[PDB]
Amino acid sequence: GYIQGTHVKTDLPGPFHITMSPDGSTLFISNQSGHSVTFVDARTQKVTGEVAVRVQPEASAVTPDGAFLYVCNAESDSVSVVDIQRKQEIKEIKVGDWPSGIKISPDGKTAYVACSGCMWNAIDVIDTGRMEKVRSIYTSDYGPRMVEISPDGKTLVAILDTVGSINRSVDFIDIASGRVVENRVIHESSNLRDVVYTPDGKYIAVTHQTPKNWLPVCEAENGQVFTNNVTIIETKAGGKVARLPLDDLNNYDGNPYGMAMDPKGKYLYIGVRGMHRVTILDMDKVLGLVRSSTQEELDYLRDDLGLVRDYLVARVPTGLGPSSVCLSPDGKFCYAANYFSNNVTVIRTAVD
Amino acid sequence: SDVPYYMQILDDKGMSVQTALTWAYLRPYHGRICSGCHYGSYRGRAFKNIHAKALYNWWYDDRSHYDSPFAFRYLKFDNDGNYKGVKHGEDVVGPSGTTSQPVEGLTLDKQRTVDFRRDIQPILDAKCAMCHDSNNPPNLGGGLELVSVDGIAAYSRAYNSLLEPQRGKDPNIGGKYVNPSAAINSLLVWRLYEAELSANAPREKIFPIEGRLLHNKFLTQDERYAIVEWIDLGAQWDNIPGPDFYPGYLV
Ligand code: HEC
Ligand code: HEC
Ligand SMILES: [Ca+2]
Ligand SMILES: [Ca+2]
Ligand SMILES: [Cl-]
Ligand SMILES: [Mg+2]
Repeated sequence: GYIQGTHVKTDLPGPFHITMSPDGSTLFISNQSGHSVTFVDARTQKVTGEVAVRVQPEASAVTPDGAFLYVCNAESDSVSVVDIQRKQEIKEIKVGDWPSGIKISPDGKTAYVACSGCMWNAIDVIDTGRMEKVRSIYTSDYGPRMVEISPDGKTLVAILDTVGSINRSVDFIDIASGRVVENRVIHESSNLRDVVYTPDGKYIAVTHQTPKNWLPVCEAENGQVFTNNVTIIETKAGGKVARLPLDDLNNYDGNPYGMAMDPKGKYLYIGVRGMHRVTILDMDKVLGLVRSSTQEELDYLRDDLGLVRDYLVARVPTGLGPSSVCLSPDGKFCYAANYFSNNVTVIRTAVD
Repeated sequence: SDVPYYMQILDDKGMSVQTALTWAYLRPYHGRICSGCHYGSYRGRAFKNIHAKALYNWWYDDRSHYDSPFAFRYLKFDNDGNYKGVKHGEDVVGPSGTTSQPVEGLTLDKQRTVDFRRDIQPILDAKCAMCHDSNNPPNLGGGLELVSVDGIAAYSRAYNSLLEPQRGKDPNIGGKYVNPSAAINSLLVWRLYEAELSANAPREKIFPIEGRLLHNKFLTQDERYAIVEWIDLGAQWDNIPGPDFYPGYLV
């Protein structure tokens, strides 16, 4: 396999992503440098097979029944359909540039694919019966990184990570309508790597960074150049956009990427790729902070470098480059995919 | 007498403007004078010459030890909620004729206090908790069920909410909604009376310009002033000394 963006060959799989079957018996790891997907049994923690897909898979989504795995092949500009029981790819559907993420509708009748190409704005829809790409939903700006579907399945959020932009936004889509209802801007943001929904569907979490671009590059202290943040957006009309710090004064979480939401909405799990660790936060303290604060107070609290300690549950040691995380349906275990270490860290959560 | 006590001067709404924080005690039959309220007559200053109306309410009868009135149990307010006067309680009393005034408040058994579980919390459940849940701070719901905080379950949700600290404010002064031993400085009381009561503002944004709801008519005078008394007393939870039947810490 090839290292991404290069013609240099490597024997290492380089896991870029991870997910789990809705019955929680199987983990599917997308190997970016392996051009395949690794199957792992949850109970035995054993590799049960490796299924070949197209070039550079960065993402995968499982059907509600768990008979199929839709893998995003980024370099191939395509999406592979994998038979989970047969351990074989049965089709390749062609999509827009660089799918970086994919998710299946609650009814399992539709798959949504975010095309992350820098000049590309698209979310391609795919019927599961036809196993084919129906149409494309054009976003408000370029580079959707990932999508997410609400628990009621009538709405689709898409993080737009837009190159050359200080203000990067999130699009709200009406699934039945298939068009953009609203666009909400996260001010002073860059590198949006994920978006998740709360189980009640009243909030979304988005991991990103806050650059200070208008300032001289002088020191590294007090986040003069970059700070690392998680933003909670209230899904109601006119809802708050709350940018919250992930960093201590002398301790920062470099490049937050993947997110896993507790099934009951108790905790938030964040893969920290630069600092090689999983940051676990208390979501009732976070949401409690959001509900009890105005927009002004939250905007002031974004730069509070002692604030995290209020809602911070833990920071757990991981392998190198934990780009993605996922949870078991009972929420008692969190898995983190490590690219450089070529492995998966298994974490016992606070849930008992 | 022979018991620790202190005093609070009150305005026409019945709230403490200034609290004397210390422990004073009277020996039997003794009586004690002071020029003013921490004026310095008992510290660094000479007594100011003052001809006071109270001097003639003290002892005017030769067949009595003292003709001064005993501390009244309750208050009377007008329709506006302003101070009408003082009101006798049930504790009224061998006994001999050695004083002119009715004998009130000498029974330690019957001495009244305000307990959050017995008094305030039911008022909160009845008139408040309906519109105040997790989604509308402060959170007054949940009843008397104890809330575990840092591995310790002591008080309920409403108490934890109301006693919550505020950023940039000395907790010795007060929290978000409550200033202990000043009700007049408490945002909660500010809202319950829908007015600016004191010269110390609890915070910068007090009354919302959008979606505001008038809270002054939600409670009767007795309930509201029960809250006032509770806060002026120091806003305790368990005001009944020793273990009792009311909800609280148990292991
Ligand atoms: C529904 C009719 C309500 C009842 C019953 C109670 N409250 Fe309320 N409260 C309600 C709303 C819609 C709001 C929004 C802000 C506003 O000023 O209208 C509030 C707010 C408060 C506040 C202020 C909170 C803050 O500014 O941080 C307090 C202190 C408060 N409410 C207390 C309170 C009490 C003591 C109640 C029982 C008498 C009560 N509320 C009932 C709606 C409703
Ligand atoms: C208004 C309330 C009063 C009145 C009616 C009296 N005092 Fe005094 N007192 C008062 C304050 C604000 C304080 C200080 C509180 C604090 O520091 O937090 C005090 C203090 C005392 C003390 C302690 C020693 C001192 O601070 O000087 C004593 C003793 C004391 N007060 C006695 C006292 C006497 C004899 C009074 C005459 C009835 C009296 N107090 C009334 C305020 C107030
Ligand atoms: Ca491409
Ligand atoms: Ca007690
Ligand atoms: Cl004095
Ligand atoms: Mg330096």
